[PDB]
Amino acid sequence: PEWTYPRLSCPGSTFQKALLISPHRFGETKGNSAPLIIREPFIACGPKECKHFALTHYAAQPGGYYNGTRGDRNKLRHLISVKLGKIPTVENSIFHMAAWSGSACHDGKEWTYIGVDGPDNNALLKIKYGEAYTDTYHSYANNILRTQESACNCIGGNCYLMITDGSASGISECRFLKIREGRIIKEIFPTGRVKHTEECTCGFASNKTIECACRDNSYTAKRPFVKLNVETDTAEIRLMCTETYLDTPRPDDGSITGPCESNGDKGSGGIKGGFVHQRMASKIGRWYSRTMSKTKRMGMGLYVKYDGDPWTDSDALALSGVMVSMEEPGWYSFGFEIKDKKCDVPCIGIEMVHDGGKETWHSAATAIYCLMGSGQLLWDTVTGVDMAL
Amino acid sequence: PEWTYPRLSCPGSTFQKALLISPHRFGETKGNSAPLIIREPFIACGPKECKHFALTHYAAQPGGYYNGTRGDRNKLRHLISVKLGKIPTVENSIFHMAAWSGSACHDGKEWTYIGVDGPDNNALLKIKYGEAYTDTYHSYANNILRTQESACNCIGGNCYLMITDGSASGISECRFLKIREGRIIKEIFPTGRVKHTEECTCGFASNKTIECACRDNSYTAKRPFVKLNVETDTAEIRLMCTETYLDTPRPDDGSITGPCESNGDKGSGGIKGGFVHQRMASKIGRWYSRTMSKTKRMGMGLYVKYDGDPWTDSDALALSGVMVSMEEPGWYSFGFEIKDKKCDVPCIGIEMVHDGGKETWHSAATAIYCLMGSGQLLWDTVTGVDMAL
Amino acid sequence: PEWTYPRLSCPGSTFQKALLISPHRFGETKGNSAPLIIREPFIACGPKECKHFALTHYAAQPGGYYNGTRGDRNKLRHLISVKLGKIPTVENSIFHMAAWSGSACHDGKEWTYIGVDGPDNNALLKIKYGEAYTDTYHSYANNILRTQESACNCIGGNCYLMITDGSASGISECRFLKIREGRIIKEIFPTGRVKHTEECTCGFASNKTIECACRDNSYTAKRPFVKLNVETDTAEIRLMCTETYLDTPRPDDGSITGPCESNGDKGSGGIKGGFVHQRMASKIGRWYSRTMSKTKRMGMGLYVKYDGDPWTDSDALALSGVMVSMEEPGWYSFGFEIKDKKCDVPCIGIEMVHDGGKETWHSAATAIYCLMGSGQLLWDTVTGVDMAL
Amino acid sequence: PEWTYPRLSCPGSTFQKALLISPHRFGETKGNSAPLIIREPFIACGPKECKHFALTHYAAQPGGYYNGTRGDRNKLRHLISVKLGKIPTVENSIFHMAAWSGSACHDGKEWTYIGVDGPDNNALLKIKYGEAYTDTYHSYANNILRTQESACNCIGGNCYLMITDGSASGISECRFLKIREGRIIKEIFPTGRVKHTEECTCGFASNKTIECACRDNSYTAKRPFVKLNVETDTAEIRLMCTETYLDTPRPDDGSITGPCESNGDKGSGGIKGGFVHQRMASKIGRWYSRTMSKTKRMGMGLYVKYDGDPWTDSDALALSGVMVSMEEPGWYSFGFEIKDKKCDVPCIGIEMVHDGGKETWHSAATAIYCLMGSGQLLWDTVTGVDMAL
Ligand SMILES: *[C@@H]1O[C@H](CO)[C@@H](O[C@@H]2O[C@H](CO)[C@@H](O[C@@H]3O[C@H](CO[C@H]4O[C@H](CO[C@H]5O[C@H](CO)[C@@H](O)[C@H](O)[C@@H]5O)[C@@H](O)[C@H](O[C@H]5O[C@H](CO)[C@@H](O)[C@H](O)[C@@H]5O)[C@@H]4O)[C@@H](O)[C@H](O)[C@@H]3O)[C@H](O)[C@H]2NC(C)=O)[C@H](O)[C@H]1NC(C)=O
Ligand SMILES: *[C@@H]1O[C@H](CO)[C@@H](O[C@@H]2O[C@H](CO)[C@@H](O[C@@H]3O[C@H](CO[C@H]4O[C@H](CO[C@H]5O[C@H](CO)[C@@H](O)[C@H](O)[C@@H]5O)[C@@H](O)[C@H](O[C@H]5O[C@H](CO)[C@@H](O)[C@H](O)[C@@H]5O)[C@@H]4O)[C@@H](O)[C@H](O)[C@@H]3O)[C@H](O)[C@H]2NC(C)=O)[C@H](O)[C@H]1NC(C)=O
Ligand SMILES: *[C@@H]1O[C@H](CO)[C@@H](O[C@@H]2O[C@H](CO)[C@@H](O[C@@H]3O[C@H](CO[C@H]4O[C@H](CO[C@H]5O[C@H](CO)[C@@H](O)[C@H](O)[C@@H]5O)[C@@H](O)[C@H](O[C@H]5O[C@H](CO)[C@@H](O)[C@H](O)[C@@H]5O)[C@@H]4O)[C@@H](O)[C@H](O)[C@@H]3O)[C@H](O)[C@H]2NC(C)=O)[C@H](O)[C@H]1NC(C)=O
Ligand SMILES: *[C@@H]1O[C@H](CO)[C@@H](O[C@@H]2O[C@H](CO)[C@@H](O[C@@H]3O[C@H](CO[C@H]4O[C@H](CO[C@H]5O[C@H](CO)[C@@H](O)[C@H](O)[C@@H]5O)[C@@H](O)[C@H](O[C@H]5O[C@H](CO)[C@@H](O)[C@H](O)[C@@H]5O)[C@@H]4O)[C@@H](O)[C@H](O)[C@@H]3O)[C@H](O)[C@H]2NC(C)=O)[C@H](O)[C@H]1NC(C)=O
Ligand SMILES: [Ca+2]
Ligand SMILES: [Ca+2]
Ligand SMILES: [Ca+2]
Ligand SMILES: [Ca+2]
Repeated sequence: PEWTYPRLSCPGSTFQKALLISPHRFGETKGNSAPLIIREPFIACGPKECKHFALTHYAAQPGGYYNGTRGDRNKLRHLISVKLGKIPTVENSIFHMAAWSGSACHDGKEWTYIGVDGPDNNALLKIKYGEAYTDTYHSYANNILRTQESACNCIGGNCYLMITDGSASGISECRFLKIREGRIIKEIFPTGRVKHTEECTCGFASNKTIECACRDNSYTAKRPFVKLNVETDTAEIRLMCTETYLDTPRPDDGSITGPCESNGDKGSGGIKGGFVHQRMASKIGRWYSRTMSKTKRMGMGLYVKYDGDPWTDSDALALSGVMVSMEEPGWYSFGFEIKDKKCDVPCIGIEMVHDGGKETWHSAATAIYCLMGSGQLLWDTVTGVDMAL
Repeated sequence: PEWTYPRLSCPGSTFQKALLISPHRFGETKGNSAPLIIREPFIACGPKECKHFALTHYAAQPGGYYNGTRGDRNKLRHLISVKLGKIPTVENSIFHMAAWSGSACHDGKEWTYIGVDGPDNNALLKIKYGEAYTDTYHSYANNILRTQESACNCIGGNCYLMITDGSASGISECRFLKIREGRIIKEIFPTGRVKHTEECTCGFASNKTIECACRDNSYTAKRPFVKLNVETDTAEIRLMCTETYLDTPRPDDGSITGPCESNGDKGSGGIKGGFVHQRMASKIGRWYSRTMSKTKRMGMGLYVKYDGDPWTDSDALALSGVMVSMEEPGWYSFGFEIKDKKCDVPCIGIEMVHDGGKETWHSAATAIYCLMGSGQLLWDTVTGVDMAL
Repeated sequence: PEWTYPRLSCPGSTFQKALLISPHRFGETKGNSAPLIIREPFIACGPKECKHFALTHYAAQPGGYYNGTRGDRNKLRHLISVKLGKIPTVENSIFHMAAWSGSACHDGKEWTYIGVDGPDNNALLKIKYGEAYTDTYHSYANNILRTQESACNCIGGNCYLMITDGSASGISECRFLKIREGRIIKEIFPTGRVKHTEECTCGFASNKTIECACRDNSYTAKRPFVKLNVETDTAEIRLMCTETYLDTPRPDDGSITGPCESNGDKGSGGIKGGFVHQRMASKIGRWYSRTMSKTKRMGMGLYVKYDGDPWTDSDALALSGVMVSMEEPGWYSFGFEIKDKKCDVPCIGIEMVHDGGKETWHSAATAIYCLMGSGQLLWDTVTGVDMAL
Repeated sequence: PEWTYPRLSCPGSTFQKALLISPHRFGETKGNSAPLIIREPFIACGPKECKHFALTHYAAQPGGYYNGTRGDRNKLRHLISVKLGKIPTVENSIFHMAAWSGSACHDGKEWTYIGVDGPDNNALLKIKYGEAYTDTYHSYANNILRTQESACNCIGGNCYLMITDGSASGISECRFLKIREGRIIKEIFPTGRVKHTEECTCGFASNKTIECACRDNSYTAKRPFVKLNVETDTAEIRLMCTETYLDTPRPDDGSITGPCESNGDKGSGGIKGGFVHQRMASKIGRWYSRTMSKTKRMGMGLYVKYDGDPWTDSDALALSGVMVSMEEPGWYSFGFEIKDKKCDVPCIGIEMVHDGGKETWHSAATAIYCLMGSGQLLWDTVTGVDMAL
């Protein structure tokens, strides 16, 4: 085969509901199935197939290992995948590696699978290229080394990946790695607004540039926004200037007072956010998602803006549609791209967590929406699960 | 590969029982299986494989989501498929897209998957070519935009598809779309008898012509009959003239008084009907199916006529055989064609619904019959399910 | 690819235990599995893969459809297959066609699947070549038209198959069909001892000749023995002359008084028997199996003789080994051949039925033995099932 | 394709936790899964895929066949495999052959599968090349003929395999077989320290030499160490001289008094041990594993030494890390190698048995660790199973 490159995007001007993967529809006590207990789902596509990835707790519903299934980190956690369209069950899924933080991508020839493992103070990023484990990367701040929980991005064979290390409540200065046939050939140290960046959702703006919309878990409700030049291997981060704050929790739109870089208030905590590019011949669409509630992980709206500089443009993003109603859960979101025959189709995934607290099972559905045709986004998504079944 | 074209049909002069897919044979409380709760099954074949499609309620038997499983439209409904011959279970099936109305076909190179989604007043036809979502089509009468629930038909790369929009009890003027590598490149507006046409079962009479036997849900028990010329992309509809009324409910054969186009009575409601072509060197066989009961969805007989014009020929269709006994359920039927090495094999599928009303589970089996050898059709089909197990 | 031909057999001079497929090891009430309820299992191999076939009752254990699972013929019965080595479960299996009698073979290019269906007085042989149903054959004695329940045999593209029609207690004069790309191109009418022949187990003695060891269900305990010349398409049947009577029930060896063709006594009823060829450069081995008990379907021994004419040679077959102990069930047996890189490996399968009578479940295991190395056959086979679990 | 050869090893200088396969995470009474009851797991990799092998008792958890599931040898035991990364369940697994002792390898073209079967006094080694059973080998000491329970090793098409025969408590003089396209073309009789050698874990030191670290079950806690020259087909065994005794049970390191060959005390019983090669341009790493407890099968540490002669070098192996804590079970270990694009990645597997005694179920998890990056080994492995669920 040949190395993948970003192409121009397929025709269209709205997103529509594509696909729901709700594995706990079949998790009943009175049923006969074994859906895997997961969180942090994401999707990544190669020239022939799309894979649906997740981090499992190594437990099924129904079952007896519900306890600890609300934590993030433990020695059983694993990166798993099914072909997108298959329900992620005990039998359908393939286990790639131990991990409580994850990424994966296809370079045109082969899959790269990334998983972070180990103790909180000395955790370890691990790289699998196909079947072969091929490299690692050590914790540099000794406080929960971490990666994206969404697809990495490859071009001409170089796959690019955000990592971060630091306190969830303080400084977490991310870096980027450049990975080629599964080995780290370069380290990139961003400049600019670097205080706290984690869970970057990234994609290609062009053959020169990768961008990402990230999460500040401590300081601000504005998403940190990465521009990485892949020709010089240099990166700069600044906050998104829009009044449409995309993190949760957040304050009311436009109420953060100051120039583009101000923080200011109700910006502790956060959430991973969907972000995807619509690349046209003389114009670029940036697509984003965020929660319907300003405070809780309920609902998910889709927004878009075409062109401008997100670092300096304070104008609202344009509401396109409600993807998940306020009455339904809306936790992490991510972007990804499907390869049609001659163009790329942008999409946004949504993690819909079934949360009853730590004294029952904790898992998620996944809702997908993608650019298709014209007009407005038309229908919303429900998980359909009753957690007591 | 290369684009598919209709060929001449394989030798034979009767249909025989081929294959039963009865997934609820394994749906017992005392069993360990997970058959998917479906309705509107259909089959479509490519150069190497046949796929068995259906619309699932995203629920299994045994299980706890039986409620609402008798409705047609909801936000969980999905187009799903297995390789024909596999039982459609939670694990075997692949989920293609959200949908409460469906079609699919293979053009020789790739699969096209069609699914209609959304609210009743502003629903949305969605097209997937392989992995990529590639186009849509908007509701034009704002009353339950709908498609065939059977295979679309491709030639030299153009795949043809009926849609319809309108009141189930009044006007539903269908159109046809011409789809190529998953994008709509033409709209066809039929002329002639257009009042109410839905659930068209279509196939190729030749390299010039596609025909379809459709359902009038309001006005008549005669099936509306489409002739679509694929060289000029034009279509005309008239009612079938035969005394052998193929819809259910219906009145006694030959009792509709008038010329070929009269309606007249007990023609409210309806059912999707099987229809398939037997193409010979200097002759054409048209194969049809209909319910044994004149009023209820019980039984299914197979009929045939060779040549003539169905628009103007009032003569009876020739009873070939009882495919499902009166004592067994017989709901939707469809036609399809399997590719043998140098010729096409015509077939008819039969949806056999397990119906106990809305206070239990609602799903279906699928019975297949195909042209094979000579003589008479020999055996009938039972689902073998006891719904209380 | 290219057409298959029989080659010379791989080196060796004993059979050994190869493989047990015991699906009811996982059929417990306290388990979570769904093994298919089958009988008449058999195996057939192509250039790349071996398929394990069976006739299912369309019911699993554990489950609620045990009743009728001891009969042979009904409208739910089906030919099913898994890759040999896989457990035949609801999900693993593929359903080929409705059938209560079965055969299948691979010609080098594609699989041919055969299934007999229909009413007792007017039953129907059906042929599937790959996905396509391609031909049939009508009942000629109107009394349970039937086929082999073991592999058919192809050469240069012509696949040969025994069928039979007639009373299980009287005359059942078999014929042979010659099938090519799934269509019957010739009918062969054997001559000689033709009174009663059914369930023929066949294979190639050479590029000219096919032989078979069959069952007489009415008249004799000597197996009828077919020699079919594939160059002239002619066939002759005579009884096996050996004192080692291979049917069950039978009388003590050598106690049938008379020349080679005498019947005489305790020859009602019968059983399908294993038979396979070991083809060498200047010598031919014939391998056979039979039940340890003279009267009941308990145990299974393996015997061999090299060269001679089975029609006229009254000498004992040479006991090679006990494949199933007297304490274990031993019902049908069959022969088959696995393709190694440059030679064919002969094998014998054994159906081991779990029989508690008609008021519980009725299914089978399958035990395989094959030519491998030298010396004596070393171990026997148990199903390991407790039917009350 | 082409024959496999050992290449130089991929860059790195530590092992890290790669992958846990814990099938009994889903074996609960309150679950819906069917993990196969196994022991003696091992892994073997070909140019495109890695297979995870094991010997099953032909029983699942949950289920009713727990009794006898703590013995080694019986007539139901089988060699089974899944693609590495898949959970070994009733449905996922493929059954290769009857066996209570096992090996397998890929020569670059095809898989060779080895299984020992039969009675204790006259057991039988059986070889399958692809689908074809192709050879055997007879018991030469009439006391539990046995093989490695780990991967065999192929080069230029010749695959090399240890076997052994003799009392578990006395003499068990092993030999090596040279197998090519599945037939034994040579027998190798080692010289030197031959009293007791079994369960050899082997790999290539080079294109000339294969080495193995074996088990003495009777006489000593020093692992017997095989050097086999593949150019002359000759082999010599001596004990490992290191003070770091690798068997269990064992005495305290360095406490066996004498020259390199002394036995002396607490050397009855034993365990199969992990061993794998790191081949560099001018240097060789030998990697080993052993149990944390000196007496019980609890924990598992990883050790390494670079260069020297293991026969004569008494120096300690270098502790690299704790792979399994003392509080967790640690039974058999093995080495294997994954093929990256241009180099080989060394790995060690660990069998973690769930042992509650013979009055419940007896099975195992499998933990994998592999050379990846630099620094120290960072995290340990737990099965996470509660055997009462
Ligand atoms: C990252 O860089 C990529 C490489 O630069 C870029 O890929 C290009 O994308 C554009 C989309 O705007 C495509 O241009 C379109 O071309 C089609 C017709 O396609 C045929 O013509 C092109 C060349 O025409 C143009 O370029 C030449 C110089 O190369 C000029 O002289 C001329 O002025 C034209 O503007 C030809 O190269 C194509 O060949 C490719 O595609 C075919 C079929 O798809 C393949 O079979 C073949 O292997 C090869 O890949 C093709 O025959 C036209 O209808 C449109 O109007 C438009 O001009 C290019 O095809 C494409 N180039 C290549 C080399 O693939 C990515 O878009 C860019 N990504 C991003 C996100 O910026
Ligand atoms: C839609 O249009 C299709 C294209 O027009 C049409 O396909 C044709 O179907 C007919 C069935 O009646 C086939 O004709 C049959 O031919 C076989 C022997 O096959 C060989 O001969 C043909 C050509 O012979 C005829 O046509 C030529 C002009 O083309 C005349 O001079 C002459 O008078 C003959 O009547 C040859 O083209 C075939 O080649 C095809 O098939 C081979 C093997 O199958 C392939 O390897 C090859 O790639 C190619 O596809 C072949 O060598 C004869 O025994 C029969 O009696 C009959 O005459 C045609 O093969 C076929 N044509 C093509 C180009 O495929 C579809 O039937 C039509 N569909 C419908 C529903 O109407
Ligand atoms: C059904 O008929 C088949 C065709 O007649 C027959 O197949 C033959 O089986 C015999 C087994 O005894 C094989 O003969 C063996 O040959 C190997 C070395 O193989 C190479 O040599 C042969 C030809 O040698 C003989 O024949 C020629 C005339 O053809 C004579 O002059 C000469 O005296 C020899 O006796 C050659 O054809 C082979 O080529 C085949 O095999 C190779 C590799 O396997 C393939 O790559 C190739 O495509 C082709 O298939 C080969 O190069 C020798 O070591 C043995 O001692 C033995 O003589 C034949 O190979 C084989 N013939 C063919 C054409 O395949 C079946 O056995 C028969 N079946 C039964 C049950 O009777
Ligand atoms: C078992 O034996 C194997 C065969 O002897 C041996 O394989 C060799 O392993 C070494 C690792 O040290 C490789 O050498 C490395 O080469 C790369 C660049 O690769 C290219 O160059 C080599 C030849 O260069 C050397 O040898 C020639 C004589 O052959 C000398 O004149 C010269 O002084 C050099 O030292 C060339 O053969 C390679 O071609 C192979 O690889 C390519 C791509 O991988 C394939 O496409 C091709 O089919 C072929 O397999 C290649 O173009 C260099 O960067 C390193 O510094 C190092 O020198 C060899 O490639 C490799 N040889 C072969 C024939 O594969 C195994 O290592 C040995 N195993 C063990 C455990 O001992
Ligand atoms: Ca925040
Ligand atoms: Ca009507
Ligand atoms: Ca008899
Ligand atoms: Ca010892």
